[PDB]
This record gives sequence, C-alpha cells and structure tokens, in this order.
Amino acid sequence: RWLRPTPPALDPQTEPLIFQQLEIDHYVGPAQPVSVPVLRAFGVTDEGFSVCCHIHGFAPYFYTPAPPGFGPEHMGDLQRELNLAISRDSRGGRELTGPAVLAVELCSRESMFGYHGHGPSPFLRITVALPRLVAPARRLLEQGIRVAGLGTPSFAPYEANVDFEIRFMVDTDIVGCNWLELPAGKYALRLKEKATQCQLEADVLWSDVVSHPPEGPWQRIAPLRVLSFDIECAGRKGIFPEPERDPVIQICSLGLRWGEPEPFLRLALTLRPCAPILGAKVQSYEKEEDLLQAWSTFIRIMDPDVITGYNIQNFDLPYLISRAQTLKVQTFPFLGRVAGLCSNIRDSSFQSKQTGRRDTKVVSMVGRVQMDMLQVLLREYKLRSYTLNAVSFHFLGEHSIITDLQNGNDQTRRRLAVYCLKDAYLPLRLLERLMVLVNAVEMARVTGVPLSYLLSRGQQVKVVSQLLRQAMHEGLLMPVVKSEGGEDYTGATVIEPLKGYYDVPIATLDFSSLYPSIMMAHNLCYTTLLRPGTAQKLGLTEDQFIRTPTGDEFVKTSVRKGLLPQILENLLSARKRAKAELAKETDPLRRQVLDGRQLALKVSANSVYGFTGAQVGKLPCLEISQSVTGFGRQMIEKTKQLVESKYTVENGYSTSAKVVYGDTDSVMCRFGVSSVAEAMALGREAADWVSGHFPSPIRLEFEKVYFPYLLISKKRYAGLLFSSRPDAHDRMDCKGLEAVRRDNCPLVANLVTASLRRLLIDRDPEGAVAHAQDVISDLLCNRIDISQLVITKELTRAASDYAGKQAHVELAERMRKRDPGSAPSLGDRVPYVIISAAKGVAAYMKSEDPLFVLEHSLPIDTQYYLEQQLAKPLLRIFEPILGEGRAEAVLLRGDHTRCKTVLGLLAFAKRRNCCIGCRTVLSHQGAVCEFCQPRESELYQKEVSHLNALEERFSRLWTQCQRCQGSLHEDVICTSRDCPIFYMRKKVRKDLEDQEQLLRRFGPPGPEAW
Amino acid sequence: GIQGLAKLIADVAPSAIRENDIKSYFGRKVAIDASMSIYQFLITTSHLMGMFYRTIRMMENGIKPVYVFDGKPPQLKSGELAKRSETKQHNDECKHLLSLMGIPYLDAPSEAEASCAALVKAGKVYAAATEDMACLTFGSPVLMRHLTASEAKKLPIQEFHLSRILQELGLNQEQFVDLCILLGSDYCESIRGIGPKRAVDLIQKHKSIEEIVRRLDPNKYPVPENWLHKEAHQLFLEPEVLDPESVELKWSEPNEEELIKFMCGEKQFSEERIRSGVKRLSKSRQGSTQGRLDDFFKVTGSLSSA
Amino acid sequence: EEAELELLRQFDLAWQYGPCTGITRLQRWCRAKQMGLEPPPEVWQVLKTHPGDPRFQCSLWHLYPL
DNA sequence: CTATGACCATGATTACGAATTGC
DNA sequence: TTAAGCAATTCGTAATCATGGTCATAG
Ligand SMILES: Cc1cn([C@H]2C[C@H](O)[C@@H](COP(=O)(O)OP(=O)(O)OP(=O)(O)O)O2)c(=O)[nH]c1=O
Ligand code: SF4
Ligand SMILES: [Zn+2]
Repeated sequence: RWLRPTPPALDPQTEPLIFQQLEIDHYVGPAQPVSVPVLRAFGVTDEGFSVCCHIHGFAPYFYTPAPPGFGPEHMGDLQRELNLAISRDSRGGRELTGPAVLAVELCSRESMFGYHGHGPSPFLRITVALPRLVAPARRLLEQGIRVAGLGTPSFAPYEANVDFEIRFMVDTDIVGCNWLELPAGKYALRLKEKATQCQLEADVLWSDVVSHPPEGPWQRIAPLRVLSFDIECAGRKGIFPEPERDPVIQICSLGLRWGEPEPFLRLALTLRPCAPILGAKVQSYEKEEDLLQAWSTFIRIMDPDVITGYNIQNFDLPYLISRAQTLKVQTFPFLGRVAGLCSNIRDSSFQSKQTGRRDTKVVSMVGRVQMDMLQVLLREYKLRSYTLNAVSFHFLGEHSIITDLQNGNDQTRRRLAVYCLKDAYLPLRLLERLMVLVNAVEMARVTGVPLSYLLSRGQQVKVVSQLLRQAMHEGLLMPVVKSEGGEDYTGATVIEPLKGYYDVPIATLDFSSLYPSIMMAHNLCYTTLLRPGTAQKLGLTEDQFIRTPTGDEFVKTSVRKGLLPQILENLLSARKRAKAELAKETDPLRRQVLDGRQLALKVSANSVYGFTGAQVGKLPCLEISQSVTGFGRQMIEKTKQLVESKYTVENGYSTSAKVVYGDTDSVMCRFGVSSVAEAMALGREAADWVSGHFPSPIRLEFEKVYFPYLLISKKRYAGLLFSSRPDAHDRMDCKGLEAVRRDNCPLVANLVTASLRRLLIDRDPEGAVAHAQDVISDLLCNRIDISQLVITKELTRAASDYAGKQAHVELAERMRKRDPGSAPSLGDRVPYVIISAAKGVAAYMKSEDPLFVLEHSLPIDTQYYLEQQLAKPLLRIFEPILGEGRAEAVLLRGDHTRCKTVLGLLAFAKRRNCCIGCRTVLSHQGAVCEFCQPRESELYQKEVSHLNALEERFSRLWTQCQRCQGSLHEDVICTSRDCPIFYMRKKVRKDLEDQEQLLRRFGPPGPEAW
Repeated sequence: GIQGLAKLIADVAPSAIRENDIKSYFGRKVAIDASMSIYQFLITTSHLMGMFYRTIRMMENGIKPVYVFDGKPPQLKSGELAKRSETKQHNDECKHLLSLMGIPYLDAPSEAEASCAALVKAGKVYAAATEDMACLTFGSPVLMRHLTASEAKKLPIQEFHLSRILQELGLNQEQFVDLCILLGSDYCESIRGIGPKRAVDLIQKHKSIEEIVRRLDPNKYPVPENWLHKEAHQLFLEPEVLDPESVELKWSEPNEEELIKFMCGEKQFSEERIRSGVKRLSKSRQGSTQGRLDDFFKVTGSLSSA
Repeated sequence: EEAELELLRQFDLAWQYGPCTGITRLQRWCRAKQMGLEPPPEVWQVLKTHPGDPRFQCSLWHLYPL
C-alpha cells in the first residue's frame, strides 16, 4: 500500500552513503571483477530508503603451526604445500581439496592456553577459496595425507576454525545493528544491474567501509518498518485444521514505523463480500487464489523490515505455503528480498539445561527479520500458561463457530474481521510495552553478534565472539581441545540453619557480583594459567604467582593481564549503567522491565564463568572453575567467623551475635536488638567493616532487615522486608515455598499466602485457624471452583517419561475421539484435574482434561485434594510456632469440620423427597415433616436468604461478560479456559435452578391469573 | 578390528550376543589383549593403575585373567602406510606389576588377539577379552567386551558366540572371514561398493569375495587398488600364534611388600589404597565353580514347536 | 431437507429479528411478529410440517456451553 | 470333631527417578 | 553440526518385607 519515499539525487563521486545494517548474507557468485564468495548487507538510511550493499574480495582462512623440519621454512616447500601431488594414490588427498588457493603465509603468533612465556613462534596462515572447503581440508590435513616432500609430517592441529560472517565482523569491527559508511568515490551504484528489489544498490570492495562505534550521536535507531499479521481458517466439527482441506478465509495486517506512537497502516483481506470498518481498508475476493496473490503483492510493495506475530512460525507461514502449493498458484512463495528465490520449510531443534528442549520449523526470508513473540516469552519468562489470553491478562488485563460466522451474512463477517484485527494488534502492543526490541539492539551492540542469533542460539557464540575480539589486540590464537568426558567438581557450600520462627530482627549482608570479581581480582585466565612444571626451575614465588585452595598456581598481574578480566569489566560497567538508569523511574512495570534488562546483563556476566566448566562445549578449563568455588567457600566461612567473633558482650557491645544462616553469597546474622533502627545501624557498620579485608572490587553490603523471620529448611524461608526505617515495610519474601512454584494447585498457593499474611502481618493465629477451617469446609461441601483445582506439568523429552509412568504423560498420549490433530507436543504444559475412582494404586489413572470434565461432568476426589495436596504444606508452616499439639489442633480443626460432607444406573432414579427439617424420606410432596411442622415459618425464613444471595451472584457475573465483550446488544461467545468468568457463570445457573425448585415445595404466595 | 560388525550382528543375529553381569563370569579363565588394554587405561601411572585396580576387580568376581602382549606385527593396512612415506617402556612396566600379583602373561608371536583366539579354541581359556571384534574373525568361539572397563562405567560385559554368528549367517568361518573383510578389515581396504547389510547377502550366495567380484563388475562397484583380499583372508585363518598347549598358566600369590615397595614407593601413589588393594587381590584367590550339564551330557539338538 | 436446514440457519443470524441464543426458534418467530418487524411466511411453514425434532426446533448453538 | 502350620491376602519401608527452584 | 554451571528439596510408583484370616488335614 504506502510506498517508501523516493531516493532523489545521490551521486557517488561526490556523496557518501551512511546507512544502518540489519541482516548480512553469504553468496557464491559469478560476475567477478576483471573471490567467488561475495557478501550481502541490507539496511536503511537515516531517512527511510532501503539499501542493499554487495561486498567483494573476502575469503576464509585459518592457522596451523609450521612443523620443525626443512619444509615450512623453505619457500620451495611452501609453494609445494600449495602445489598438488600428481600421484595416483593421492586421489584421496588432492581431489576434494584439489586446486584451491590455500596459499602459504608466515606469521609470528602464540597459542592461548596456558602461560609459557612472552615469546611468540612461527605459524602458517592458510587461506581457502570457499567457506565450504574448510571441512574437507580438515578431513584431509589431519587424518588425510600430509606426506608431501617431507615438509609437514602428520600431525599439526588446526587453530581458529570459526564461522564466516563472524570472522568478517571480527576482522572489520562491525557489530550487530551498526552504522556503516561508504566514502566518496569508493562505491558504484550502477555497476550492479538490479538483482534484488531495494532502492539503493551499491557494489563496494571490502576494504572501503567505515564502521562507526555506537556511542555519542551514533547511538540512535533508524525508522524501521514493522508488520504484524494473523489468519483465519474454516474447519470441520472436532477436526483441527489441515492444510489440504481447510481454506484460509481472512488475513489481517497492522504496520508501523518505529518511533511513532500509532500505526500507519491497517488492512484486512477477506474472502466473501463484507461490511466497512472505520479506520481500515477492506477488500473482497471471490476465490482464494486472488487472496493469496493480493497478500504477496502487498508484502512485496510495502517491503517491511521486521515481521512479528504470535505463533506465526509453527502455524501461520507453513499453512500459507502448503495451501498455496495445493491450489497451484506459482507466484506465492517468493516473499523475500532477492528477486529469483523461493521459500521453503525446514525443521530445527534446540536444547539446553537452561530452557529445556524445543522443536520448531523455520521458513526462509532473505533480507527480512522474524520475531515471533511466543518464542521470546518462552525463552525469557517462567509463567504458568503461555496462551495469548493468559499473558495478556498477566501483562495488560483482559473454530466451529467461525465456520458459521463465515457461511452467514456480511455483518457476521464484519464481526469476524474486527476480532481478527484485535488479535493481530495485541503482539505489537506487547512488543513496544515490554521493551523487547530496544533490549535486543543493546544486546547485539554489547556482545557483537547479529540480530538473528538472539532468537536461535545460546550463550556460547557471544562469549566466543567477545573473546576473539579481545584476542586480536595482543596476537594470540585459540586452540581446539575436546574431551568426552571429565568428571564433576565440588560446588557451593550452604551453612547449617538454626530452624524455626524468629521475632527479633536478622540483618542480611551479601557480596555483589561474587564470581566475576573473584575472576577479576586474583588474575585468573586461560592465558595466565601456570602449568605445574613451568614454574620450575625458577624460584620466584612472592608477588609473581599465587596459590589457590584446589591447588593451582596463577601468575600475578605484574607479568600478565588476562582476557576474561577485561570482558567481565566491560559487562560489569554496562550493567552498572543500566542500574544507574533504573534508579530514576517511578512507574512499576517500567521499573521491573529495567530490572529485566539488568538481570540479562548479570546473566551474561555469570555465563562467562560458566563457559569454563562446560566439559561439553568449545573450550573447557575446569582448573579455573575449581579455583573459583574454592575461593567462594573460603570467603563465606571467613565472613561468618568474623561477624560472630567481633561484636560480643566482652567487646563493649550489647549482645554476642550468632549467625543463623548462610547460602554461598549471603549471611543472615541475628543481632539481638528488637529496634529496627539499631539493627540497621549496626548492620551497615558490619558490612562496611568486613569489606576491608579483601582486594578490590570485593565488597560486602547491607541489604535488608527481616522482622519477623521464618526458616523452614535449606532454600525455604519467609520474612517481612524493611528497606529504610520511615519507609516502614515493603512486602513479604517467600523464598522457595509453596506460593512461587507451579507444580501445585492455585488453591494451595492462595492458602499459603493468606496464612502467612494473617500470621506475619496481623499476628493472629486464631483467624488463621478459622481461615484454614473455612477453606477445608468449603472444599468438603463442594463449593470450590475448578479453576482452583487445575494442575499443570511440562511434557519434556519422551524417553525419560517412557522410563516411569506419570499422570500428564498419560493424559497427553491418550488422544481424544474428537481431535487427533490437536494434542500436547514436546516442551509445552499439560493441564489436568484428578477425578474420584477406586483405583488407588495409580493417580495416573484418575486424570482428565478440564474441558472434558466440564462438558461430561465427572466428580472430584476431595480426599485426594485434602490429604495429598493441602495437608502437608500446612504441617510444614504451622508447626514451628507451637508444638505437636498444633498438628493435633489443625487435625482437630479438620475434625470438627470433616464431619460436614456434601454428596448408566444414574438414569433410573426414583427421586425420593425428603423433609427439610430432619431429613426423613417419606411419601407425599410436602416440604415439612409431621413432627417438625410447627417450626415452618423459621424453616421458610431459612433458605430464602440463600436464594436471595444466589440471585445477587447471577447478575454480577452475566453482565460482566457484556462489558468484557464490548457490546450490550448481541450474544456473548467466549469459552476462554483461562478466564475464571467461564464455568463460574455456568454453575450458578444450576444452583439457582435447584434452589428455586426447593421453594416451590411451599405453595405460591398468591394467585397469578387475576 | 572389524568395522560396523557389532552393529551388523546386533541387527541380524542378536541371539549370539548377551548382556551378562561381571559376576556370572566367576571361575572363568580369560585371555586379554594387554596391548589394547594398556592403551585403554592411558586414553603417567595409569598404564599400571588400571592394570592394577581392574585386574583386582576381575579377580574379585572369580575371573582368572591372563594378559597377552603382541610380538612382531604383520602387514596391517594403515600399519605399513607411513612406510609409503619413508615405547615398550611403560609396556613392560606392566609385565612386572603382573607377576608381582601372581598373574600370568604371554608373548604372542605376533598379534595377541589371534593368540587369544588360539587359546580359547583349545579349552585353555574361556573367552578372549578385547574391544576389537577381530577375535571372532580369528576363529575364537567366545569374545567378551568391556571386561576392562572402569568400575564406574556401570557397563555390563558383552559376550559374543562365534558358533551362533556362523549359525545365523549360514556360513563357515572362512565364509565369515570374507564378510569381515568386506565389512572393513584393519588389514586391507574394503570395497567401496557393498554396504554392511549388503556385504552379508552377497557372501550368502557367493561363498567368497573371489566369486563376488567376478559377478558385480561395473565401474559402479570397482574393486580396490592393491587389494590383498587374499593375504588377509589367510591371516584371519592361520595366524602367527604361540601353541596353546605350549604352556600352563598358574595364578600365583601376590607379594605385598616386593610389590608395594615397587608401587607406592618407586612410583608414588596413595599407600592406604594399594595396600587394601593387594589385600583384596589376596582374598579372591579362585573363581571356577558350578559345572554345566554340557560338561557331562552331549547336546542332542533342538525340539521346535509345530 | 438439506435446503430447509439452511433457511433456518439464515433466519437465525439475521440481526433485524433479535439477539437470539437463549430461547426456542418459534418463540423468536412470534416475538418478531408481535412487534411485526417482518417475519417471513416460510420459516413458519417448516415449523408446522414437523414434530418436536431438536434439529429444527432449536437455535444453532443449543449445545456449546455459552 | 478338633490343633497345627502352610497358604493367600493386605498393609508398612525402602529406593530411585522426575520436576522445579535457589545460588 | 549443536548445547553456560552445581546444590537441594519434594512427591509418586514399584518392589521388598511384616503380619493376620482362612483352611486343610492329621490326631
Ligand atoms: C543466579 C546465578 C548465580 N551464580 C553464582 C555467581 C554468582 O557470583 C553467585 C551469587 O549469586 P547471585 O547473588 O544470584 O548473583 P551476583 O552476586 O553475582 O549479583 P547480585 O548480587 O548483584 O545480584 O552465584 C551462577 O553462577 N549462575 C547463576 O545463574
Ligand atoms: S467468560 Fe466472560 S468475563 Fe470471562 S473472559 Fe469470557 S467474556 Fe470475559
Ligand atoms: Zn421432619
């Protein structure tokens, strides 16, 4: 629809180009100037034109040591290494490499690993023509033949085999989303006859570019173009949609320029004639071929930078591609920027111990960038459900019906289009509100990796990139060590608690950035690790090296500076600047998203240390990891000895303090005073006192005062939070307990939060007992919503769940009769509830889908929920304040309340009536019993105040759907399984149905036909 | 050894392979390949540490070991490959830790593995313990794998019965030899043509490569350069091995001092352990037990349900 | 039949007769006739040549827990 | 028609894997 | 060709081991 502005008057012999790049690309090419791999770079100007840039003359290489013989110091054998062996038996050694310009170069460099000296050594630099020839050469120089005139006897290892685009960016100092400049007279626009579809197309040599480091005025962001879209399909009853039978009926698109607070384009393309919508364009077609063609032409002409959505990768784009393949439309799958290239669906998997394992499809688009917001949420955030409704409530606050809204009239289709446009608008709001893209651009500028790697890869490519960028400045080469496999080492210490309930303030002192500052201030690195022999026979121990608790020796900083101290120092300053910016916000959600930014930079700095100990990886050095955790243990026991030893009764102070807890970075010391001001004063004195026994940047700091405190086990405690004194209290802290885990029911987590509220804030155990009694009583009397009963568990890799029978695996692998095409896959979460049956050996035989127990009305196992979900967390919490008469107190508060329980063949009812007063079954329909007839005015009085309260609950719920829907004049259709509103509006109809019929036992209060 | 062999069997005659527990081997005398063994431990006191512990574990379970060394190597493929271009120190350091533990040892005339088989097929020992399926090729009836694995790696030992392999593949030893060659012998280049499973079939209706070649002949399945498909087929048959009867192995009693005075001392290593070790070795002095019915009744055959 | 089942499905979604997914089909037909909006005399003449069948005398979504 | 222990049936203890959170 | 680490607590299922109620038959 709307086009980009027109590039007026660029003349290359006088004017430069200044543009900001988004994507890079590799390309094997003809039309050479009179190398074959030429590079592509796509970007945008400071105004809004689209620029493609072709870069020429770059070829991959690596290094290898020159062996000590008469060969690789003699030029005849250098060019003979270039020369091929013409023998017949060298077909395995000069064919797959063959005649390639590997070349011969002599340079003086060093290896990374260890500390041998300040002296370098000769290495050979071996270029290669193509990037897809470094793999057979590696298969032909190490295990292949290297008998060539006795120049290089096998073997010499390969060093610095890295990726092509990463080697380009390490070479020329270009980072992700960078400002690039072509100077005047260096670039030719009309040398390249147009093979792509951008406006400006330059054709430059790889030594002409100028990279501007992002800082000062070069810290801006260009006006990018962002698209979001959503589709609709018309299915059958029960049957989930399939790309060979179910047509695509509506596509809806939103588009904006980045930096402007509203969109500028709003389009909706439908398949029958429709009705107009104010604010958007509407076009209609009588066939699906025109609809797919129209969308492909719009996406070529608008030419967006970024494409977003929600689950567009695994649902939307391959559905469109398969549907275009079935209907024989040849011109659809050309969505990219290159004019002669069609797109294809390709599977990929990712797995780690940090995010688990996920299997995704990818679809190829060259030039353009994809950001599915579902994958960003699934990677960064740990939530309970990952539906669009659930995250839109958590962050903002909100198939067979559609097939008859489309086979109807045109106002129904207009309603369908407004629904689809709201769906297509929600991920834009989430992208701009959560500060996604600004943090992605800052991550790519601090680490130096492209913008597509932050959605596909892990935390290794970034630390490899930063280490290579720091390695070119002193002249070192990296080695290739690979081992399967070493052993584990010893991790962190935890101090033994003094368990219980405390009501005198405890002050928390901890170290900030512990492991990066250990690695900084004792000069630990790959490049300064001293081997056990190379100290000998030199004897200089003092101020030349140090010794660690695991046992290594490491050189002092008066000889070398390591590489990991400098990378860590850069990351630490970036996080410090993020916190300094975060210290001046007032909005809460903005404060937590800047907390998210600084959390991400601290995770990056700690993953630098975790790179060293990963024995399945790219470069492990477990000696360093052992030295780190040994220093950690030594320093925390130093802290505990010092804190408990100095402030004592004989040293003039009030009370000898005693440490109650410590977990590898923090110390919770109990001081003795019950005044929060005096505890805060002595705690600040203690933190600042103890910090002066270390190198720098090692510092201990005061952080909080808990008052009161509740310590249950290791990694399980709770307390109340004081930041200042006249800032009285902030909130609770629930470390580890049953309120922050997601393996349980909402009922149990709510009861634990409410019990700690009534028990820590108001200090009333009697209201707490009465609360827990009411929860158990309302459980047994069958008046608890089934939202509070849903359990969710993650469906991981299928073989560990083959090894032992679980409940959620049994529910998932059991398909439905309605739909063998929508079922949980690997990596998602399965929700279930437990119904009552008589198979007590197996709780995996009583699990059912919440919607299935909704539509089929199966009962609930209240004894399962009473003794297996609720009871034992309560016995954790309520015991330490009292004795074991407290277990008997809650099991007796159960006992007064356990005696109140509410209740094929089911069709053959008799429906025996019963007396309302004393429950005696009898013949006839009158409500009262003959012995209990006098007390009938009181028994009518009783239960009409129950009908009165059910009437008041019907009306508050069924008009809330009208305000959440938007309209007051049309029907509600919302079966949202993540809304408490749904199925709480279903049971009050039946309560009212039952309670209205019980009062017609009594006669009518008058006539009605008068 | 032979390439992709284990998988081939596993995939076409699993009845010849069993996953037994190290304990079930109590009372068995086994022939080991010291060379490979010594190597396994390395991949420098390891060449003996493992040569220590492991042999103790092999003893503790009733298994009576006999380490074997190689002599003058023969014409192995990659072996004499660098010759196309033109030590025993930590080795014998083991031939010592053994007799000092009362454990036999034999100097094979060439390839131990062949010698091991030589024994096994003479009743002089139960099975041969290596990691290379070669032994099977050499005619050995029983081959045990993993018997030298770390106490940690809870891997069970893998047994192989030649007479069961030959059974399924319906082919004599020799016929089996050719298969190993076309499967990937470490003596001569295989034939780029045939695949693992493919190589079997051919041999099945062509009791020799000599007949397999003359058949398939296009430039679509060419036969190797200097193919010694013959020389090899011979080695696997009549190798160079010390006569079985030539000697009688006798497990002696370990000499605590003389040895511990040549270990924890001369090679420095935690005394407390190598002491309790020599102690344990001295305890487990035996293995043979419970006889089989085979030992007294000839096997009639097999009754197969209708 | 199979043409009479689309006429009723077309009467059920025309907005000028009312917002009807809680009641029967003939009750909505008589409600519009009282107010006399314009009920057509064909959605009546198939609700008379049938007995109490639940796929003629019921709204489209008379399943569906809404 | 009546003692005795052998036999079936039901409940208490231990072991280990899976899931998830704290540093 | 691809993947940052370790410590600790909780719960469910199958298997191991203890103990009583019938019963079956020798006295
Ligand atoms: C959270 C976390 C901690 N650690 C280690 C490194 C840390 O130095 C040590 C302390 O944990 P943390 O206190 O969580 O982190 P931190 O001390 O480094 O930073 P800050 O005080 O500002 O919050 O625990 C990891 O190795 N990986 C991790 O993911
Ligand atoms: S049931 Fe009602 S309140 Fe709940 S989400 Fe649906 S429309 Fe909104
Ligand atoms: Zn009564």
